[PDB]
Amino acid sequence: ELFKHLCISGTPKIRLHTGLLLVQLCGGERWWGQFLSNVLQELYNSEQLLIFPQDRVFMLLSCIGQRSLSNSGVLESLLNLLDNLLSPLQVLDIPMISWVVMLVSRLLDYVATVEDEANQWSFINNFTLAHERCISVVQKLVLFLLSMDFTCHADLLLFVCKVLARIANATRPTIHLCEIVNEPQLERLLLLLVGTDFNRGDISWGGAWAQYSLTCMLQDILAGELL
Amino acid sequence: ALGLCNSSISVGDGLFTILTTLSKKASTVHMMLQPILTYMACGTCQLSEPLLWFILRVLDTSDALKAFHDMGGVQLICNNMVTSTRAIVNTARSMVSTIMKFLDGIHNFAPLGTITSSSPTAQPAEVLLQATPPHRRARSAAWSYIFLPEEAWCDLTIHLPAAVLLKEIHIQPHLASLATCPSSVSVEVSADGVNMLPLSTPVVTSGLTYIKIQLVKAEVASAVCLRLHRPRDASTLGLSQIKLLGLTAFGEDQVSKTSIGWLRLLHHCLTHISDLEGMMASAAAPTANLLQTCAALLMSPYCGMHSPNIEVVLVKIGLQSTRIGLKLIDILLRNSDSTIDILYQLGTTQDPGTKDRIQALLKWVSDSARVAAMKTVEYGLLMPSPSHLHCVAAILWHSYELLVEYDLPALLDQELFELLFNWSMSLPCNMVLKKAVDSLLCSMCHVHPNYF
Amino acid sequence: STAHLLVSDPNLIHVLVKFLSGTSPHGTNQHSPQVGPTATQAMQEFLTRLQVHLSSTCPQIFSEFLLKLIHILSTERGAFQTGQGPLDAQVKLLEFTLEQNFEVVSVSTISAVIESVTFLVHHYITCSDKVMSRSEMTRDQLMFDLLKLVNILVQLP
Amino acid sequence: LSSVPMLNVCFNKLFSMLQVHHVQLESLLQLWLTLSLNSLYNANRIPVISLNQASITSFLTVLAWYPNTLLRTWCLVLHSLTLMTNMQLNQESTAHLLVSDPNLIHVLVKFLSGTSPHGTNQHSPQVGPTATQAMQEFLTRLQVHLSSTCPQIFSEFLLKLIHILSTERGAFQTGQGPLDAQVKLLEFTLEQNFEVVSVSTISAVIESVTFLVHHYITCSDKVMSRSEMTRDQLMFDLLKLVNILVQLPLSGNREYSARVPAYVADLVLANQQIMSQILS
Repeated sequence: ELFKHLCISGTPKIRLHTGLLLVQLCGGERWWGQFLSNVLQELYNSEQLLIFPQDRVFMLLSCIGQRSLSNSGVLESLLNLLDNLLSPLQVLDIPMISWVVMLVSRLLDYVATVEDEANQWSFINNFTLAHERCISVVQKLVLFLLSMDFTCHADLLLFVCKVLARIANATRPTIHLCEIVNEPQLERLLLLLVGTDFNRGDISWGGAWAQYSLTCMLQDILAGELL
Repeated sequence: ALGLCNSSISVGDGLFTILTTLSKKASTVHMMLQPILTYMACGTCQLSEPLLWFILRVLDTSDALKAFHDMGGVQLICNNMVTSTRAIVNTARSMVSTIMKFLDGIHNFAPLGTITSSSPTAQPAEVLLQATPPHRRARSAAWSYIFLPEEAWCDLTIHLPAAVLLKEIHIQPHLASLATCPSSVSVEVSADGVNMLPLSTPVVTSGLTYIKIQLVKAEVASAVCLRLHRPRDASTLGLSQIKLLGLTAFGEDQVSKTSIGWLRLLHHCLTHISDLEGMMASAAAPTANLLQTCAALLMSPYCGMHSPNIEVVLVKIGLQSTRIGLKLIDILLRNSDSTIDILYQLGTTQDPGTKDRIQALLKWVSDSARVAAMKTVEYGLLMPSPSHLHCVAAILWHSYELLVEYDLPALLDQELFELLFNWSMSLPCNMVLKKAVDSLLCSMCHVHPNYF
Repeated sequence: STAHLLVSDPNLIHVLVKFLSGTSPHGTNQHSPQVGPTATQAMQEFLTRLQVHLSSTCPQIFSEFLLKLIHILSTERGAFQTGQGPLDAQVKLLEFTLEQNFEVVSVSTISAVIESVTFLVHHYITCSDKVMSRSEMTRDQLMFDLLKLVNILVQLP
Repeated sequence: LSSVPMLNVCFNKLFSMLQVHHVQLESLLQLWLTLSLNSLYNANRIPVISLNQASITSFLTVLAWYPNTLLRTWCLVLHSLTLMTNMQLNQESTAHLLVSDPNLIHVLVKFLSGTSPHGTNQHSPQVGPTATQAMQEFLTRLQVHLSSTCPQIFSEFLLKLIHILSTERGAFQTGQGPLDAQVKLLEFTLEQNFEVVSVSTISAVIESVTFLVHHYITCSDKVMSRSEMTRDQLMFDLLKLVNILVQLPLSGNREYSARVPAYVADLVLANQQIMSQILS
């Protein structure tokens, strides 16, 4: 209630200050990640009729998630929210999916930076996870990748590829493609990457950025497999 | 060859002229339309702007459209458009690029990266990486390289901090003394930054004051290796500034090769001659997933240049028959200004299928009022667009004003009025949903004064 | 006539193909295979004198010989396809062939030359280079002149 | 629980299904090169995606069928063929399979012929040091993989490539083609041993190269521009190659016979055309 009453209508200074209060106070709570997923689902829904500055409060959400990344519940609850969100790819909410995949992408880049201080995905910025739910959300992300048509766009494709590679490399052990895709799905991905049914002319599938992101995701999952 | 040539003395102009004269000098239009449709079927298919113009020009006459429909042309157009909409994902900048662009027009990337060479030079080449060094006198050179007699190539490897969409290389030699300009330059790109891979054959730049290596295909590259050859009669290399032009991930011909070309083909088929627009639309109707793909492409931002064609062909397909119009009404209300125009032109145009269309509109608004009364396919009933409700009100008003064949007040029911009244008082006055349902109530009371 | 004797044997076809093919095995400096304005003027004068001497008697054999030379230059492993040869001499031969009339020429050699040049121009467009150096007359003009030649050719009833 | 066999199955499906022009060759080669190198390029790296014999033959025939092969595609081809020599098959060697079919001969001839129909700027047909290094690495890996089993077929393939490049209407004669790649192929052929190679292909290549070098000397240019490496070095390297070749003694039925005491100098002495050409 304090988050929904202060960060929505308050000034940016008191918004940032009360977010800092919430992470320095209830950052280590066991329900913090569930609260973050709940406020994400109840603020950025496609049916949400509230007029609020989504971008700045999303930046605040990214800041407080990067603060609470020491807690292990935020990433688990956000990936569970993803798993619930693209469940119809076993309707689809493309904007909310985009919001949450960029949020978890920022959190996973902070995780990668922490692991570095204690590179293939640097063209965007200029902990231990359970195996089964990670496998489920990864294969659902791949099925979202394969079901991308003219309604879906290329930046979302880049970000789902990036977060797919990051979740595949973050889980212990690293998820391999055998439990990710079967033969038709991998054949569709390969023919989408190199076949001339989608790579004809200067408007090859998703553009060169999407081709590079797909290649980098496959290379990252392969390198995680052969470690 | 015409399918892969860009739009605006050129080879595409030549092919367009030979195809124009080949259409003019052809005797029967059937034997000219046959290779066109076999190309469309055998292609998915490659369809460019000059090819689109050539097909529109050969489909200028009424006999051309009749022969095109007779041997199965419209169905191939619809199937190709559906398959292309299913095939290529949208490359347009969505909301993600907008809300990540500020969190961190071709821009330079040389100052951001670093430079190195495989041989120990007398000076480092980082002076080449400046955005604009002072080029007014050019005393000796900005950077110089001394060549050993055994070697002939020297490589300048430029490592960028992140991979960029490289588009064109700029190499400026010593302008005061271009005797030291490289004879030939071979570019190399690396997306991962480690695997050097040659670009093209080395272009000869001897005697060139400025080297511009454009790429027809923009390449995602993080490292660029410029291998410069020894000059023709100089043992030294002199360079001034190297630029690395391109874009980042979030920093005419791009829409013609998509599904928009087949949609333009359908729009020209259904709108060039109105005498043939009905029966040919009867061929365009029963193709699978046409209306869903058309609405999905209409919801895309890339529709913003050709949106009148899309909405007009949707109107013609809707008023072709009753079932198709009812289905597209269902997918537009349950599953923007263009949709408002679609609903308006469906509801107020008079045909034998008008009564079923307004019945579907009233059933939709009654279902939305019911869902709002108790509180996948029901999402359009969870909240309706207020603009759609205002459009339904305008449809009912203009149907009451115009002379219609049906008994319009027979469709209006008192229970529907009670449902919309409870929906109106179920929510406060801040939102426009109240204004929409109240405009609908106003149209209801205008048709029925006894209801007021 | 001596022009009919010169055109009739295929040795003139082979000689013109050797000239426009621009082999030059001697060249350690195969830089630019163009033969220069004087050589292009000599070839144009030879072709113009052939046209003048065969205009009164039989332009059929001269136009058929010209189309055969274009077809053999533009076939597989030819000078037009591979890109070797004097670009100026070839484009001057094309611009001389544009002004000619092919109004009795056989349908077989016309079909052969249109098939060969259309395969070559589709192969030239689809398999183009991936870079371009920005700084006249190039092989772009050669392709445009070939396409103008076939625009003239397909209009022949 | 390794996904390597399913990747092998899918990549073999792509390499079998590109024959109907359904897969781009350059994109497949780049992706297969990147996915198999993640275990920086090296000629000693074993690719993690093992291909199929039918896949390799399909790649070779669609490569020899494909004209206007770009240098992107050519260096991708050379790196991919180096990796295809580096891999192992499950019992003949993959290098023997690559060398045995004439499609590799046609592919190397298309590479060293330097056609480039795309070029409006046919300035200098050299392919650059990286492409020459890729070709040298491919040839060196072929030599390494066929040194233990049968250098006969590799040296015979090299001599056949030299003969076809140097025959009438060839790349060595006409002067077209990458001069650096051709001179590097010659300098690689100099270090090879031709001590079992057949007398027939040796006689063919010596006749062809002697006709070419006599034709190059007698019909030279009439001017010279004075201002490195040129086709003069190519002719010198061909002459060094045949100096090595004529020194090879032959033993047996004078057919498919060198075996490290008549020599092939007697065979080239009996040929009046070759002797007349070198004397002229």
